[PDB]
Amino acid sequence: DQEELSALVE
Amino acid sequence: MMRFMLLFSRRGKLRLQKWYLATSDKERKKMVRELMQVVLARKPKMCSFLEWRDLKVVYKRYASLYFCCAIEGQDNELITLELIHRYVELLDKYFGSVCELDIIFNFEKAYFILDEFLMGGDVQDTSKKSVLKAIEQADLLQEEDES
Amino acid sequence: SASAVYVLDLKGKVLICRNYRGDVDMSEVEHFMPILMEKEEEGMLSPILAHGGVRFMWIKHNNLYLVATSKKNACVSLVFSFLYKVVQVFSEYFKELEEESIRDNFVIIYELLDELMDFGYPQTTDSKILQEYITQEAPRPPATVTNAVSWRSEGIKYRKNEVFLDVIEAVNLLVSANGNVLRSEIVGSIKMRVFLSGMPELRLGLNDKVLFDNTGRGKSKSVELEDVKFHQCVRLSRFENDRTISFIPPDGEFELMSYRLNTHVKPLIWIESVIEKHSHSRIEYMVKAKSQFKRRSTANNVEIHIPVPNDADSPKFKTTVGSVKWVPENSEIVWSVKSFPGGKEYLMRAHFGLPSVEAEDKEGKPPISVKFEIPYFTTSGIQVRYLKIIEKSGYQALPWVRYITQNGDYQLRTQ
Amino acid sequence: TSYDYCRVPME
Amino acid sequence: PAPIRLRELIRTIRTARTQAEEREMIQKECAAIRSSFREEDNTYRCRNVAKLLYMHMLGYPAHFGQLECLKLIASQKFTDKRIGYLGAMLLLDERQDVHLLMTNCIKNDLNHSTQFVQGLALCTLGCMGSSEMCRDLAGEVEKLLKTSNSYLRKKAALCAVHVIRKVPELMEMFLPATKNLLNEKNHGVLHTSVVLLTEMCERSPDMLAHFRKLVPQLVRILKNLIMSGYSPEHDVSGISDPFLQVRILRLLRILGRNDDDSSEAMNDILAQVATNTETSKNVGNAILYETVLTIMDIKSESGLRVLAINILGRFLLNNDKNIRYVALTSLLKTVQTDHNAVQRHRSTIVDCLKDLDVSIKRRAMELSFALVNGNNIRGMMKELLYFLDSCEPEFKADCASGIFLAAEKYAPSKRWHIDTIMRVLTTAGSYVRDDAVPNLIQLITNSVEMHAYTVQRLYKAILGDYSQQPLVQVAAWCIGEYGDLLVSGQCEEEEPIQVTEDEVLDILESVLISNMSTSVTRGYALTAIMKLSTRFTCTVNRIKKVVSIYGSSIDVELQQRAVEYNALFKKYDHMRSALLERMPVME
Amino acid sequence: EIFELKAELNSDKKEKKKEAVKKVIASMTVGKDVSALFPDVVNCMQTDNLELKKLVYLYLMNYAKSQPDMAIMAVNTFVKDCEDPNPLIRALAVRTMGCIRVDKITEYLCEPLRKCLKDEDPYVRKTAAVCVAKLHDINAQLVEDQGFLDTLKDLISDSNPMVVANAVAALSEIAESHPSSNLLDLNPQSINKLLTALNECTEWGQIFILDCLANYMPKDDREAQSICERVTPRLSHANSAVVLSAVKVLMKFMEMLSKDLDYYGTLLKKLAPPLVTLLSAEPELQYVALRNINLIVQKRPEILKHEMKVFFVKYNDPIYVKLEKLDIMIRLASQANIAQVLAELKEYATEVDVDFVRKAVRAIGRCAIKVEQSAERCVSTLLDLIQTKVNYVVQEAIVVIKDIFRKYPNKYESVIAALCENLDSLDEPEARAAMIWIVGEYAERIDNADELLESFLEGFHDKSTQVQLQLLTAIVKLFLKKPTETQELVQQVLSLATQDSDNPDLRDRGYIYWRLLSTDPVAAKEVVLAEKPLISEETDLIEPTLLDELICYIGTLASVYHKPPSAFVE
Repeated sequence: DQEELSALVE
Repeated sequence: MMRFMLLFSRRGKLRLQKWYLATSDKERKKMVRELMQVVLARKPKMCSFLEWRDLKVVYKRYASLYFCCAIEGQDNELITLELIHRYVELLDKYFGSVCELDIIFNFEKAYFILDEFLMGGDVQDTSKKSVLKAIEQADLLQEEDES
Repeated sequence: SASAVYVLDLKGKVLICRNYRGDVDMSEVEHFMPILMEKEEEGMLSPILAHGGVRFMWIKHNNLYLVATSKKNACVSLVFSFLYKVVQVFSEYFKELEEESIRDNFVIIYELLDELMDFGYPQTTDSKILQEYITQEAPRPPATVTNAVSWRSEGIKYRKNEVFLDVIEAVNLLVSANGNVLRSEIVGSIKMRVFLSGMPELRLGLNDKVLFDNTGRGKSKSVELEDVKFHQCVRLSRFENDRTISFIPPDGEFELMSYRLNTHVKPLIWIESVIEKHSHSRIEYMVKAKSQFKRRSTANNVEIHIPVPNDADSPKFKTTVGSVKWVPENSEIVWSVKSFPGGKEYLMRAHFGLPSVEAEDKEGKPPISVKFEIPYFTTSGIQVRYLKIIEKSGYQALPWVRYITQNGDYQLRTQ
Repeated sequence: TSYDYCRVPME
Repeated sequence: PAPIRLRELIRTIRTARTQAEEREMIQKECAAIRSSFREEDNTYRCRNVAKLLYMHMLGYPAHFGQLECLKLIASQKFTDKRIGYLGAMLLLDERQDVHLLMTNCIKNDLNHSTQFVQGLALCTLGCMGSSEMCRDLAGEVEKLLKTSNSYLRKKAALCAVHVIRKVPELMEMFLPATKNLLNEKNHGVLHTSVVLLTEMCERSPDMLAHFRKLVPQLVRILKNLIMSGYSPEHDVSGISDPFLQVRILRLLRILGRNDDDSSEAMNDILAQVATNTETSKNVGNAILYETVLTIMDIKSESGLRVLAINILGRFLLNNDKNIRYVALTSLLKTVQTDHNAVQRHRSTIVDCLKDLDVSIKRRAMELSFALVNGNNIRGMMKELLYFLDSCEPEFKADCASGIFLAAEKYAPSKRWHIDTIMRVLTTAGSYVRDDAVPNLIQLITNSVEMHAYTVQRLYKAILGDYSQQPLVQVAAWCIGEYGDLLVSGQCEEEEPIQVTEDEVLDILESVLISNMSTSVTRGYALTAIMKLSTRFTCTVNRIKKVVSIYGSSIDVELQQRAVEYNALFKKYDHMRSALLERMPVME
Repeated sequence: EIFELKAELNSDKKEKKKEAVKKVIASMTVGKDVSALFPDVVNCMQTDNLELKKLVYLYLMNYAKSQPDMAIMAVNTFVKDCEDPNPLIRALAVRTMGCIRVDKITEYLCEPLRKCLKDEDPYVRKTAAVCVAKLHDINAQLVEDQGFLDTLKDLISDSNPMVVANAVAALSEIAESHPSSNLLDLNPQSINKLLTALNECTEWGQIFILDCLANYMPKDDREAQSICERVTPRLSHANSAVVLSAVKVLMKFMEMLSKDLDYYGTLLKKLAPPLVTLLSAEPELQYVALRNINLIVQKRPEILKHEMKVFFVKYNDPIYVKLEKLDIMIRLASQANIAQVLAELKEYATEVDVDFVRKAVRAIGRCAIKVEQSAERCVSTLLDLIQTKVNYVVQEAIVVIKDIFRKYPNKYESVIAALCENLDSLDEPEARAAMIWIVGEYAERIDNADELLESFLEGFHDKSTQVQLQLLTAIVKLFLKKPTETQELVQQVLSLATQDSDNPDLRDRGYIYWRLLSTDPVAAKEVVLAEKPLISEETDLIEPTLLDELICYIGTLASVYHKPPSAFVE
């Protein structure tokens, strides 16, 4: 999925 | 004391499991599927704490990855939330802009950091700097064996 | 019966769909995969799933699901038969029937869906006739669709008329753990390739025992067919009366008939594996394989599948003939013998290493299965005695034939 | 489809 | 050559399209791995074990790799030790009893020249250390506890905690090292040592007596933390080392459970923090959570306890579901003490039963039951019972349970008690435990004056529906015992209903035949009818027929019983009056 | 961008608008909501191009109900298409409109439907035939009003077998709504015509008219024979559904045949081979077939009496197939094959699918009930299973053995020792209770019964209720048999069952046992050890009327669930 790359924190 | 800590994806895939007590592999699996069922079934704005199986369960979802600690009744939920957050901060600094995929491909490193942050069920170092430096030096020592 | 038909992907989402009756919310299909997975864990897997008063009849082909919803006491036999028929049709329209095919042919698939079934009733399902007005490369409907001969259109012309018959027999076999045959049967298939002009009348002549006995040929060699199934083209009523296989064959390739009969012979290929297991250390397979048919005949491309432990390691093989390879992906070894002449007995030995600490879950114990193929051979002794071709123009048309015996469910239980 | 075909009588 | 690296495996497995294809990939790679393991390849053991751990997380078997981890632990390379210990923590178990090798390797690695190795052995021991391993390593732990190096000192402390947890007797052996470590300036060493002390006190009272001396010290340390400046370390959104603070406050709560002096000093600081901490973020609220817990659990100045209860009030009305949960939890902890301090919020608490959050709702329910007295019982019940009726499934069992419990403890009358009981058995029914049935019968059987009334409404209950099983159990049993009182249209508690005998037989036979009736309730009903043989006079022949035909079922119990009973009827028609009369009454 | 999509949707170029709607329904395909483009794609309906037209028709069929008011823009063109000189597009239009569930479009569909119903071409004719049922599902009143059903009934008499078949299907569906009221059955004379169409139409059509025939019932033996002789050949069709419908009408009509004439027997002989061949089909069809076969062997046991072997389960069979197969095997177990069946079950118990193994052992039990001698053999088999030391098998085996002892009380051999040797490491309360009961009932032979039972009092109150009761009865039977080192034991157990017990039922039974010790020992000897009457098991046979009703539903969901349609369809 896309969100597998999304930052945990940001 | 934290009985165990799990990291699992939104879609119920295990990313990390630290057991701070002795349990049979089979039972560990039963616990994991059960708890994961329960937590994932919850609607997004539910309470970050729940009562499961004579224990207290704290969970926070960062992006797509769920962090889930199992704490004893005499322990503080909000502080465990804080320790989880600390853990993701450690991860964030180590990998740099950490995402689930990093945990997926570096689960061993995640275990490493987790073991340099927790032990036996309790925190061993309440500094981010201390822990991160420890892991850093350990990685240097490890890289020595190769070269 | 079917209210809607869906083609789904492996995760259960709709690749393509067709709403036929409007009896069921299409959105109901969203419950298909979750229910399926639910029931599978319970060990309640079933070709028919329910979400209230909604039933899903489903089959699985490659990476696709074909699902039919119904809110009524649906005719399930018809639905499954239909689903498989859709699979066949699609398979003949597109080479490989897979997700990519669906996506990339959605148009003609919509057409085919609208033509195959109306309001839940199957309509025209013959791909070779369907291809006359549902084309990949304004037409009007072929009369064939509405003709008593609905599988062959008029106008077919070949400059060289000829017919091919493939008589293919599959031997099913099931041998007990001790080694005594529990079951054995011959399943036959007659596949034809018909290249004839016009609308010919064909008649098959077999050594059908019932036919011979009714024509005073009981002394001659026959075959007693326990059951026979015929292609649509065959005139069933005539067979019922006097065992006559009469038909106007469709154009090209088709399966004319299937038959089933018992066997009175020793199994064509006999496997005997004995196992010595030294727990926590090693396991050894000593296996002999003997071909029990005429030395004049020869079996090709024979593979002998033998299950081995899932935690086994460091394999060592020795054979008198042929090679062995470990296939861990299927937790088995495969002994391959390329050419296996009759009356021969070959040998094989395998040595595996086993973990010192035992497995957590017992894994299960599949039987030994074998695949083989013997050309110019029939265990049945069936013979296509004649193939009569009747054309108004009486052109010369010579038929051909060949006999192949191969494995069906050919498996030997293990202990 | 590699094996040989024998002819069959139109008897 | 050459065994693929971990990441490559991971990628490959993620390329799988079915669980089947994945399984095949696992089996293939694992085949390679095992065969490599046989060759005793010291080069690629590490990566293979790592790959095996990843595959073990996915649920695939990894037993064959277990004692390979040992080979990595007993290695001399650091990498091998790292992975080996990790895999030792993941794969090994107290089922293997490979205690000797683990123990010896840990011994060797604890006295290692490099601190990180010692860290591996320490973390491993502290995490999964067997009781026996703890026995044999305790000395080494103690010696390691007296190092100067912080990095190993903290782990030494927590490993000491672990060994204490696995063996209780050995805690005293750590006493000499536990003295004056508070003078430390390292927050890690501090925290860990506080954990060790907390465990210690929590184990033995004499240890409490001993360590409650350094209370003013840790009070000063805590006070320093609170009055500390911004340190770019230990600080989280404006608070320094809240883990340490919380640990200290927990230690304080245990150091002064029933003491007043300690309670006084800590009264001063608890006041300070309860007033001074910032509750804008989660951190502050956590500190205040544990603070409140401390203040309320210990014996102290009511002037502060008021303030604590106030804090909990402000929490309970907060919008953050988590906070409200915290409040309800806290209150739940301090109800067995300072009961009235909680009794101030009963309105709000019960109001939380309407909350949509399941956690909130549940805690609210638990607290609600924990608030029932002999006074509010008349009212609270109406609420709880209401809550039972409009309940979502997951709560019903617990709710019925607690209702029964409270009604057992604080029932104004027997009429009321029985009323609520019947109410629960009718509105909840299936959700009540079968094991609750006996405790109910006992209560209706120790209430003689009711009896016939209870029976009346019981029969009246089951004629409606005999689906809810415990209901028909209780019922059919009471019909059995008090059949005469049922039939005798006389009830000195409410207007009796017109009853008969054949209709009773109809309902009991209906219970016997019905698919909904379990085997045990069939038993109940059968024995009941048998009692009706003595308790009734008109139509005994019909029930003789009943027992006769029911003497042949596949049910072992039913057949045994019905056969015995048939023997009685056939031969000893006079003995039933002797043996089929009311049973003795228990507690 | 929707706006450019609209632009190309109205752009004067043919290709651009064609590709526009292609992208539109392609967007629709992947799950999008392309509803907002309703008016734009409709303007592409009036086309010379059949591909575009079909696509637009699909669009409408998908979105019209969601946009009922705008849908009227499709009406004109629609009716026009029902008069197009190409029959293909004509029927296309007809079958399309019958799917749009908007009242207006139905109104406008009425007349062109009427035309197409008597259209010259058979394709459009049968298409209309089905469209009639399509309409009837929307508004039965409307159909009655326009007198379409009469024209349908007349289309049954059509010259073209496809039109015939489709009309048969349609009308048959209509008659479901009008059960016996205004019955739409025809005479034998018509049955002949249907029987001809049967030989003259598609496989699916064959199914249709077989399903139609099935609702009829022959008036005598002569007619029944007459039509059975014309359906019987259908059992050789490759299509399994055809075969199964044939089976249906045959199983239903064979009743009216005189059982003293040979034809009945011939029919039974002729009905077995197709039923076996069904088990060689794809798994789903195997399942369906299996269910219906269960019904049949229950109704006509003579057909598949000796066809046991085909019902053995193969390793690679899906679990459902395995389960059904077990059932059939039990139902076909006779003295002639029990050794082989027991061999099979013994093998099945080796599997790892737990529920399958359980069902298999239980099946051993059922076999032991069905046949007589089997029992001994059965027990032997069971014993062997117990020696596999696999607990979940052991417990089951104990329970079924208990059942066998209960039904056939001649099993007093050395067997009763062997199981006692199993350490009694059993956990399942059912197994414990079974073992307890066994000890008690046969305590005469078990000298150490005295001891064994005693070992189960340790933790009496934590043990299950059933176990408590059975232990009570067991000890009572033991002591009552031999008042030796037993009186103190039974004293203990009675004290536990009455004085220490809070379980009302146990309290009752125990108290009666004490009231029976105290009053009379001989009375108890004649009471608790009374010769029990034989145990009467509830049959697994479905009620004959419900069975006969279920036979009429062969090949339908009813034949899978074994329930009437009224029981599961909403």
